[PDB]
Amino acid sequence: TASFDIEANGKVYVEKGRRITARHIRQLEKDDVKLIEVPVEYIAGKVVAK
Amino acid sequence: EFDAIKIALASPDMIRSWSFGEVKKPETINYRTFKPERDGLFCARIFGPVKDYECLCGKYKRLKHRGVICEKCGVEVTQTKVRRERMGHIELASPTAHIWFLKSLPSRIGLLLDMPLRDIERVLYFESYVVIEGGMTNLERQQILTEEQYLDALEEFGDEFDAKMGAEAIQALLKSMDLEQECEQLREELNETNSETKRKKLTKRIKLLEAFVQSGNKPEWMILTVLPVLPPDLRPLVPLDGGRFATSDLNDLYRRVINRNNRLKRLLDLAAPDIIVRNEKRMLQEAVDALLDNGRRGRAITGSNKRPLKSLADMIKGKQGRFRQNLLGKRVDYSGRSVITVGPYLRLHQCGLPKKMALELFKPFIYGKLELRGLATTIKAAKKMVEREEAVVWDILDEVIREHPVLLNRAPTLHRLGIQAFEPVLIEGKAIQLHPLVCAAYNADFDGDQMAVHVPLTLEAQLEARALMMSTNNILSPANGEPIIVPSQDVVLGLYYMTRDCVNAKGEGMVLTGPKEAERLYRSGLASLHARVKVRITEYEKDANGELVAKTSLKDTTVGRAILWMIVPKGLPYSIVNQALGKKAISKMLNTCYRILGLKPTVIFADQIMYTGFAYAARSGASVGIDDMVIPEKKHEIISEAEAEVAEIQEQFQSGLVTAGERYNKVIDIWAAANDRVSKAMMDNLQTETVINRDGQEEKQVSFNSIYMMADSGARGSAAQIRQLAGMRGLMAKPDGSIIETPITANFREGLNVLQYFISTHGARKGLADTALKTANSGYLTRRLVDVAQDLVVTEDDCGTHEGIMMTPVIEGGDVKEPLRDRVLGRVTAEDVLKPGTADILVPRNTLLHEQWCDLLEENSVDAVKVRSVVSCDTDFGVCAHCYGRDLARGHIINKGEAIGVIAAQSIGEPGTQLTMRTFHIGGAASRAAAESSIQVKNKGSIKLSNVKSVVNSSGKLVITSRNTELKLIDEFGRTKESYKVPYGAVLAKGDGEQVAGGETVANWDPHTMPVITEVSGFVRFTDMIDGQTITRQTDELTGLSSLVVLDSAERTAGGKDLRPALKIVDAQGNDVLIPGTDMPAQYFLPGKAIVQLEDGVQISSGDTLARIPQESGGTKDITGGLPRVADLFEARRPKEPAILAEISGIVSFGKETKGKRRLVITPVDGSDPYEEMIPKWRQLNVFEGERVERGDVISDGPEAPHDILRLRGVHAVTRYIVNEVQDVYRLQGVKINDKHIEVIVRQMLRKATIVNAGSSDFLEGEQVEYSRVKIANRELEANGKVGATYSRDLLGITKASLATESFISAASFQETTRVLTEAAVAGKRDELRGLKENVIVGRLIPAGTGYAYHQDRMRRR
Amino acid sequence: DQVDYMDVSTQQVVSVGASLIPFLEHDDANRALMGANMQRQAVPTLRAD
RNA sequence: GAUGUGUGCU
DNA sequence: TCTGAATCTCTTCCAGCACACATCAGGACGC
DNA sequence: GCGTCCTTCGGAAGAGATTCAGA
Ligand SMILES: [Mg+2]
Ligand SMILES: [Zn+2]
Ligand SMILES: [Zn+2]
Repeated sequence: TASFDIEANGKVYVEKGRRITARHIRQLEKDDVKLIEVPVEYIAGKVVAK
Repeated sequence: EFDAIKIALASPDMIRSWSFGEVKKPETINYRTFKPERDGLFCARIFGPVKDYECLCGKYKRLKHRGVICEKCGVEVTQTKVRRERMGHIELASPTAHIWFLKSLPSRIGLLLDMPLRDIERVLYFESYVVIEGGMTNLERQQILTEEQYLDALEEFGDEFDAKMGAEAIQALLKSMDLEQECEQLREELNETNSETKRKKLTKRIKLLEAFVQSGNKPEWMILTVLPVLPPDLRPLVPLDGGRFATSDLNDLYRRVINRNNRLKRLLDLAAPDIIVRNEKRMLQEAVDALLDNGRRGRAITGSNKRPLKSLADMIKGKQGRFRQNLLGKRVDYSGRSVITVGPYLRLHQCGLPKKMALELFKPFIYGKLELRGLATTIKAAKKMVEREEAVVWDILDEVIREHPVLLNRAPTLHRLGIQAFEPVLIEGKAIQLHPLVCAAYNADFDGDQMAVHVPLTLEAQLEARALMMSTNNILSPANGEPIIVPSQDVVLGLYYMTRDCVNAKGEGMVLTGPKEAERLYRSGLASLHARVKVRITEYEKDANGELVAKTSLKDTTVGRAILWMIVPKGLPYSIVNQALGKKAISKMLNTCYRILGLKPTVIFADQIMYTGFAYAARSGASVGIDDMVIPEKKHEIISEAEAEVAEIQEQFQSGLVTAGERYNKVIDIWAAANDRVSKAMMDNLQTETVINRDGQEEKQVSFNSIYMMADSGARGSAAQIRQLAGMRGLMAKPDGSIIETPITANFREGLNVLQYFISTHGARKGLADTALKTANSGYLTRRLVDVAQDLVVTEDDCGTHEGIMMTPVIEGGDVKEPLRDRVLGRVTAEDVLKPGTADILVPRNTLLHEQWCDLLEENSVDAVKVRSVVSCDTDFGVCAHCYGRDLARGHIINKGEAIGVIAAQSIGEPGTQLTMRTFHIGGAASRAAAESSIQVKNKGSIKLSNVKSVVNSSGKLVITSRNTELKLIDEFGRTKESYKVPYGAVLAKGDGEQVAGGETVANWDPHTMPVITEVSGFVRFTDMIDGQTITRQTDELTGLSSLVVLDSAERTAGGKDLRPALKIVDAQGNDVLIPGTDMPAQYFLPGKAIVQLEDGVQISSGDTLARIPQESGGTKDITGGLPRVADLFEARRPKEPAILAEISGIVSFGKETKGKRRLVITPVDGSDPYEEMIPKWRQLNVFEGERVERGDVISDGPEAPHDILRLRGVHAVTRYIVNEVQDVYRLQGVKINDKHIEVIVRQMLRKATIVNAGSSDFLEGEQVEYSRVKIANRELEANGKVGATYSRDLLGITKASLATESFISAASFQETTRVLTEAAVAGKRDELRGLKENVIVGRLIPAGTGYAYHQDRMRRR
Repeated sequence: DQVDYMDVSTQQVVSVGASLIPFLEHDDANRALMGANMQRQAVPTLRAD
C-alpha cells in the first residue's frame, strides 16, 4: 500500500492509499523512470546500512 | 504389631544410632580369598559375619559361642542374616548438601531463606561467596558476593566480619535461623501486604515454617553431615565365573565418595592451599550428589560403557524402582505357565492341567500325604520317590488335585475377570486346556498365548477361589448387566444354522408330539433341520409365588428349535428360541435365564448351549469357499458416480469456490458415501438373492450363503470385514489419524493392484503402530485410575440422605441411544417417583429398582427419576451400599465392604486398551461416517426448540444465530421422543409448535465451512483489513473482485497483532447500525481462515452469509485417535477457550469502558455488588446491557471448563457433564459401560475443598484440606453451639488428587517419588495405613473384601 | 507419450521374505506382515517337502 | 545382577 | 512503579508377561 | 599372566520462575 502519493517526473502514477497493481509496475517500466519524490517522514521506517 | 509409619528428617545423632561402625576405606573383597576387608564397604566388624554362626578369623564355630565378640579381628559371632539390617556410616571431613531438599522445585532451601535457587547452587558448588552475620556494615545477611567482591570486602572490611562459602556457609545460615521470629514477621507481612502473588509466596513460606515448627524437625538437618551407607547384603558383589566381580553401582559410588572424603581429610590435615581444598570440597559435594540422586545435576556420571548409572533414587523412583517392581507386584512360587488349547469337553468349573505341571505345583501336598499315609518315612525319601515319579505318586496326585481350585491367569490382566478359579482335571500333554466359554472374558485366543497357573496354599485362599473367584460365579461382567459367558465363533454359528428355517425339507408339513420325535427325525434323516413343523411343546411359567404352572400348546416351529428346546431349563417362555438366534439373541437369552431362574440353572444351560452348539456346528459343515463372496454387479456404477462427483469437486476447488482443506473435507465425504452405498448394495445382494420353490413357483428366503451366516449370526464378523471381502474396501487412515484422499477400488475376492496394496499398507501399518505405540497411553490411564480410586471401599449399609443426581434418558442427535431401563437399572431411587398419574406415588423411596421395577417404569412412560448417586453419598472414608446400587455381577444389592473403586477404574480403563489393540482387526479402514448435513425427522409430533436465537432470511425462513441450540421432536403425548442438534447458520423449513408430519426435511445447511451470519442488513465497510499486514488479498485483473483470506495469530506480523479484522455494518450515510434490542453497533468479528467474496459497501439482505471458515473435520475417530478426550476430562484440563459463565445472579451491565479489554459488572438487587470481570474482545457477549442473568448462565460461547461448572452449578451438574461426555465417547465405539464407575471416579475427584472462612473451626483461611475432614468437623460443631465453616468443592484431576493423598506411601509408590518423599520428610507426616495400596505394600489384610471384617475387629479393638 | 520409465516387475515392491507368499494380492497387508514373520520363523522338518 | 539385540500374545 | 497475565524454562511420564542369545564386570601401566 | 589405582535427536503437560505491560 502506498503510504503517500506515488509520482514520478511530476505526473502522479498511483494515488494515495491505492495499492500498486501489476499494471502500475508494467507502466512504470514502460515509462523508464527511476527518480521519484518522497516526504521526509517516510524515511523514519528506514535503517542506515554503513 | 504396628499401626502407623512415620517419616521425618535424619539427625546425625540419629544416624550414628543407626550406625554400627565407621567405614573409611573403599576396599571391597580383596580380589583374593574372598574375605571382607578390614575397614571397607564390606567388613565383619562393622556390619556382621559372612558365614552363619562363625567368626571371621575363625576363633568360634558353633552356637555355643553366640554373643561374644572376637579379639583378633574384633568381630561378633551371630546370625549371618543381619548383614541386611546393620547399617554403617561415614564421618565426612566437610559437610555437603542433600540435593532432594535443594532441587525439588520447589527448592526447600530456596524458599526457606527466600533467596533464589541459582545463588544457592552457585554458593554450594563454589562459584561465589555468601554473607553470614553482616554486622556493622552495608552487607545484608543474604547478599551474594563474587570472588572480586569478596576480595574487596576483605581489603576494606577485614574485621571480625565473616563470610563463609560452600556447605559450611549454608549450614551456618540454617543453624543461625530463628523460626518463631521469621514466622511472626511473615504473618505481619501477610496481614499488611495486599498484593496476591507476594501473598501466595509468603503463605507458602509460612506453610513451610509451620511444618518445621510443628514437628520435631529443625532446618539445620537438611544439610548432610554424616552419610549412612546401605547394608552390604543389599548391594552384593556376586562372585562371577572367574576372578572378576560384579559391577554393582552402589559400591562404585561409595568408593568414589570415600575417595573424595579421605583425600579431602588428608589435604585438610596437611594445610593445603585454599583453592585446592575448595576444589576438593566441590568434588566431594558432587560425588555425594551423584551417590544420593544421580542425574539431577547437569551431568550424570558413568562407570562403564557410557551408561548413566543408578543411585539411591533410581531404585526408589520410576518404573524399575522397588515400589512398582518388588512391592506392588512380586514373583510368586507354586506357579506355572504353558500354551493353552481348547479341549471343549470341559465345564465352567473345570480346567485342564498337564500331568507334569501338577506334580511340580502340588509337590508339598504330595509330600504331606505321602508322610500321612506312611508310604514314605522322611522328607528326603519322599523327595527321591517324587523325582523318580513312581506309580504311587501318580495315584496320590489325583487325590490332592481333586477339589483344590487353581488360578488361571493371562499376562495382560485388564479387568477383574483376568483371574478366574477353576478346578483342575489332570490330562496328558504339556498344554493348559481352557474352557472356551470364558475365552471371550479372558480375551485369550488360541493362537499361541501363554497363561499362568497359581495354587492357593492356605485354607482361606482355596475358599476364596471357590466362593469368589470361581468362573461359575463370574458370569456377569462388572462393566454392565450383560453376561460375560457369551458363546462365540462356533456356538453362535451352530445355533444360528440350527435355529433357522427354509421352505423345503425331507419332511415339512408333518406334526410332532414333542422335541424327542424331532430329534428322532433329524438323527434318522427323515426331516431336515430347517423344516417348518407344528410340534406340541410343554413350556412352564411361574406366575405363582415360586411355583411352576404347566401349559401345553401347538406352536409352528422348526425341527432345530424343537431340538434346542430339550436343553432349555423348565421355567422360561418358549418365545426365546423361535427365531434366528444370533449372538445378541443368545446373550439376551442367557441374561433373562439368569434374571428369572438363578445361577445353577444358568451355568448348566450355558454348558448345554456349548454342547448343542458344537455338535450341530460340526454336523453343519458351514465351510467357506471362493464361490461364497459374491461381487455385486453395480459397485462399479457407484464408483463411476463418485468419480464424476469428485471430478466436479476438482473444478470446484481449482476455480476458487473451495480451498485445499475444504476439498479434502468434501472428497472424504463423497468417498465415504460411496463406500456406504456399496456396502449396503452388496449386503442386500448377498442376503436376499436366493431362489427356492415351495413345491410350486419360486419364492425368496433369507439367504444360506456361508459368509452371510457368519456375518448375520455375529459369531465372528461385522459389516466392515465382509464389506471389504466383496465390493468396496473403502478408505484407510494414516497412523497420525489423517485419512488418505484416494480409496482403493477393489476387493480381496477379486484381487489388488501393485499400487492399491501400497496404499493399503498405510492402513495396515496404522493399525499395528497404533496398537503397539498407543496402548501405552491407555494403560497409563487405567494405572492412574486404579491409583486414584484404590482407597474407596463400601463401608456403611445406608447413609440416609435425600440428595441425588437427576436422571434422564439421553437423545443426543439420533434415536434413543440408551433408554431409561438401561440407564437407571440396579440403582436405588432417591425419592418417591411420580408417575403420570400425579398426586400418587408409584415406587417407594428406598427400593432398589430391579428388572420388574424397570418394566413398571417403562409401562407408565416415566421420563424423570431422581436416583441416588455414589458421588452424593454422605459417609466418611467410603460410600454406603444404597448410594451405589447392585453388585453388577450378582442379582442383588451390593454387600457392605467391597472394593468398588478398583472395579470402577478397571471397567473404565479397559475398553480403551482392549479396543486400541483391536483397530488392526478391521485392517486399517478409517470407518468415518458420511457427515450428514440434513434433518430427516421420522416420528410424528411437535417441536420444542429450546434456547434458539433465530432470524429471518432473505427467503423468509428461519436461520439459527446461536451455538447451543437443539431441535427436539416430541410426540403427541408430550413425552420427549427425539432431539437433533442443528448447527450455526442453518436454515429451517419449519419452526416451533407446528405438528411436524413424519418423514420430511426441516433443516438444511452445508457440512463444512459453517458461516458467520448477520442480523441486520445494510452496507459493510472493510474495517481494519489492509492487504498484506493482516489479510492476504488476491484479485483477478479482468473482473476485479476481491476474494481474500485472513491471517491467523501465527503468520501475521508481530507489530500488527493488535489489529483485529472485523466487518462493520453501515447505512447509506455511513452511520452506526444497532442490534435489535440494544444500541450497541453490529461489530461482527472474524476468526482465522475467514474467506470473504464481497466488496465494501454492497447492498445485502438480512440473515445472509458473510464469511466462511474451514472446520478441518478430519480423523479416523477410532478409540486410538479419539481418546485423549477421556484423559482431558479425568485429569480436568482447562480448555483452550473457556466459555465464561455468570458467577453470581443479578442484572447485567458494563462499568468502565476498555480497561485494556472490555469490562462487565454484575450487581444483585439485594446483596452486595463487588463482582467485576475482565472480558477479552475475542468473544461476543450473548447478553446485553439491560437483562437479568442468573448464576451459571453462559455469557459467551465455548467448551465448559470442569472447574467453574462445579463452583457455580454444583456437584450434580459437573458430574452429569463428565458422565455424559465420557459415555458419548465410549458409545461412539459401541462400548457399554455402566455409569456408576464414572460417578465413582468423579467422586474421587472431589476430596479437596478450600476453606472460604475459618468460622469456629481450627482450619486456616486458605488451606486446602480433605472434604471428609471438613464435613466431620462441621457435623461435630453443629452438635455444639458453634457454627460450621463454609467451604467450596475443588476439582483436581485424577493425577493431581492422587499425588496429594493423605497417605504418603500411595503417592510415593505412584509417581514423583522424590517430590513426594521430600514433602513427607519435611512435613513429618504420619501414615495411617487406611487405603488398599498401603496395606498391599505393608502386607496385611487389605480392608477391601474378606479381610474387611478382620480390619474392623482390629480397628474397634483399639 | 509422456512416460519415460517403467517398472521391471511387480515383485520389486515387496521384500524377499514377503514375496514367497502365494496369492499375496488377495491377503490384507495386516495378515501379510505376520505371515512373512511366521514364514521367517519356520523350523525345518525331518523329510523336507 | 545389570545392559544390548531378536521374538510370541495381546 | 507495583502487580497481575503471558511467556520462559525445568522436570515427569510414557503396558503387561514371557522366551532366546550375547557381554560385562577398571583396563592401564608397571612387573 | 599378576597387581594396584584416579554428544546432540520426543512431546504433552504441569509448575516454578522470570518478563511484560499497563493503569
Ligand atoms: Mg491373542
Ligand atoms: Zn576372629
Ligand atoms: Zn450414601
